[PDB]
Amino acid sequence: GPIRKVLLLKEDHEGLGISITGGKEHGVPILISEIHPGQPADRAGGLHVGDAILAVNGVNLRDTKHKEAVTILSQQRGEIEFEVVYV
Amino acid sequence: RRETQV
Repeated sequence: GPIRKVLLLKEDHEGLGISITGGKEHGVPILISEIHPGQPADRAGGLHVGDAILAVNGVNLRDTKHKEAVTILSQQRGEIEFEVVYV
Repeated sequence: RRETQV
């Protein structure tokens, strides 16, 4: 699909509100597998189960291992831009 | 399956 950029806003105590699968070692992009109700991704709208996360706040995730992506995603704070495409 | 909540 077309690339979309979605702005999440999260408070300092919460997670992003997604589950992710995939990554370089699995031969597929980082993929959103769940969007958790009431958490930041859900509140933003515009994200979907099945979206690939190509980048977060300008960090390219297209060639990162799963745990590297988890770590980068976990470090984001406040206003967070996701670059996604529905695969 | 590898899956992580973040």
